[PDB]
Amino acid sequence: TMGNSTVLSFCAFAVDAAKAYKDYLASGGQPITNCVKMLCTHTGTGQAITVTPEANMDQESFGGASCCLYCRCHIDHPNPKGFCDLKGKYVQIPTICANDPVGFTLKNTVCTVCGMWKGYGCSC
Ligand SMILES: [Cl-]
Ligand SMILES: [Cl-]
Ligand SMILES: [Cl-]
Ligand SMILES: [Zn+2]
Ligand SMILES: [Zn+2]
Repeated sequence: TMGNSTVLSFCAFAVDAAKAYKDYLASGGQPITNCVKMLCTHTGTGQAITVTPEANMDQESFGGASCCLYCRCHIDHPNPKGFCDLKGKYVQIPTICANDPVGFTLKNTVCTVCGMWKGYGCSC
C-alpha cells in the first residue's frame, strides 16, 4: 500500500487527475485515507452535500474538502469558475462506500431532484 502522499502526488500531476485516481482504484490500490469524519446523529436528511452534517442511518458524513480529489491534490477544479461544490460543506457517503469517500464523490452525481446521490439514496 502506497501512502496518501504517493497516491495524491501521482494524481495531482497527471493530465487527468480523476482518471488517474479511478484507474488506481480499479487496479486494487488502497483508497486515500485521512478524510475528516464527522460525528453526527445519523437522523439527518440524507442529502448528498449540505451546510451541516446530514447523514441518515445508511450514511457517514465527512468534511467536504477532505473528500475532494482536487482539494486533496491542491489543484484546480475541473470547471471554468473553478468553484468546488464540496469545500466548506459536509458530504454524506453511504457507509458501504465510506472506505473510499474521495473515490465515491468523484464517481457519483447528486440527483438534481431530491438532492441525494443518484443510484444510492436517490429513490426517484
Ligand atoms: Cl506516502
Ligand atoms: Cl483519527
Ligand atoms: Cl446516498
Ligand atoms: Zn474541491
Ligand atoms: Zn432523486
